[PDB]
Amino acid sequence: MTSRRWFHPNITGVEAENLLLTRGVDGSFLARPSKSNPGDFTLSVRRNGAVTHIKIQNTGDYYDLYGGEKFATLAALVQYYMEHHGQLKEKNGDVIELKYPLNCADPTSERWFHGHLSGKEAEKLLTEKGKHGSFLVRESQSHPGDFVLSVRTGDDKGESNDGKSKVTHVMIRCQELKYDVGGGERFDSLTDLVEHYKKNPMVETLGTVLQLKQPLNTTRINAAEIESRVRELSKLAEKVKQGFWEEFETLQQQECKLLYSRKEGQRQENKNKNRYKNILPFDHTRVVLHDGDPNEPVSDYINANIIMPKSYIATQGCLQNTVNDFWRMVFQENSRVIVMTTKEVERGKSKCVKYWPDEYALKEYGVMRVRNVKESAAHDYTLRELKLSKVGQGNTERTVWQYHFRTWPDHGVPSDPGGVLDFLEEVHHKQESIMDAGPVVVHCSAGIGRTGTFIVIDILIDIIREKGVDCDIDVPKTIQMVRSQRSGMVQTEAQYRFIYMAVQHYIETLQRRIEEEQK
Ligand SMILES: CC1(C)CC(Nc2nc(-c3cccc(-c4ccccc4)c3)cs2)CC(C)(C)N1
Repeated sequence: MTSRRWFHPNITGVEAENLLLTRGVDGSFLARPSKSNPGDFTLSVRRNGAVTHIKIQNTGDYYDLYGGEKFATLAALVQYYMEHHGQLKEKNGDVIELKYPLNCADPTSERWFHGHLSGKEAEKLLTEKGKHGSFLVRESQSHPGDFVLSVRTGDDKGESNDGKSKVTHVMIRCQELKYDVGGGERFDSLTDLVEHYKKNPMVETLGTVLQLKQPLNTTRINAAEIESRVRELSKLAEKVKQGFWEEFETLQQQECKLLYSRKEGQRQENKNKNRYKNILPFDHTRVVLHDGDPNEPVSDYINANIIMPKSYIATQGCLQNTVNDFWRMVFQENSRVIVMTTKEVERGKSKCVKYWPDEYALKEYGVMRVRNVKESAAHDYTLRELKLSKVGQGNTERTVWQYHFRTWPDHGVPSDPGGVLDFLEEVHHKQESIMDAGPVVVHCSAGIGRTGTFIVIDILIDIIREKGVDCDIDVPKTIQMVRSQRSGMVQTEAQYRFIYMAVQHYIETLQRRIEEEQK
């Protein structure tokens, strides 16, 4: 039960209207990218004979539901309003019920789908970029409107030598919407067909089994060849599409495989310790404070997750009652660099309180004591030299360098990654200059959007700055890997496209630098 089938990637506002009136009943719902606004998201629900279109906005921080609450993943929004029946109201006071997710048949958001592809090209990818169990679903060439499942069965590992590895093509005839292997069960979508034979593998005479283990891998590219990959993901034709949009929606369709328990944040005692009540840290990667023996009640909770591929800490904008716990986290984790990707107040709404003292001032935050030594005022950011110590104790003073990015737009992402790339280059060198410094504390508003976008860009650069330009990078796998440690890292497609532009702009400077060193 993942299932995210209730999300239709390529759907009109009128098609969703008809889809609920004919194939749905009262309570049936679906989520769709809003036509009206490229950042908006509409939740269409059949409500008393008619359809109600509730919209969800996402600027790069969270999914904000109108007349509802904010969430990290569009799936946890559905998980919330399906297990909480009386919270989605029209107000008027009439409740809107999410009871029956209406599934979709479009396979374009699946990793194993390939769109246009041919047998030789499909077989070439299965032996070059393949492995035992690798499978793909392409468009049929000869018989139109059908599909061809191409699965590789190998030597076990399947590399070196030849003769005992094999690629088996399978015909998938499509007739009156349904799909089949020319016999047996007829499925409603390629997913229902693929998911079925991933659990009931096809077997032919002489007893060979076509294990649909893992899909292929169009994603992992060499870091030097990114300027040609960004060129492919930029051509637009939506039979599809914007390459960034088709790739990102595939990454979104894998998000409910990361519905890990965040119950330590759902406790009543930690209710007001979260800036946003439904955006919570994973229990298995949360930062656990160690106040010690109470000192009632000590408490160990903070909305922060450890990010480890140099490690990171992705936290929230400090609340009034969490400034004390924040500086406890910086002390125990031995953190020395803080990345703040939000202004003190943006668009009139406060997203983070001032947790640092004014310049040349000393302030006590409970057990911790912070001195603001200096404030450097570059453009795009501000560096604050801070000394963190423990009140009533010696040999606890450490210098914490807070980097406060100030020029991130209120709506969307910047237009030039040079500011972020230069900002991260100074942040990385300051971090590496301190021996055995703790993880890098990155935060913003909710701590998933800009906070996740900054970290993923830094993770890809750390790989490139070390291993060089001839190394393999994989952005969706990098996004997904961080999303398994904090729910909803990298929010919007705009932030996702910016991560490609940042790595691209970073490779050019490296190549230009190397060439200039050769005059
Ligand atoms: C075939 C092609 C071009 C790429 C297909 N494959 C993709 N896979 C991903 C993806 C997303 C999250 C994680 C991973 C991943 C990669 C390697 C190992 C584990 C997970 C891949 C993004 S696009 C998807 C579509 C249908 C859009 N077309």
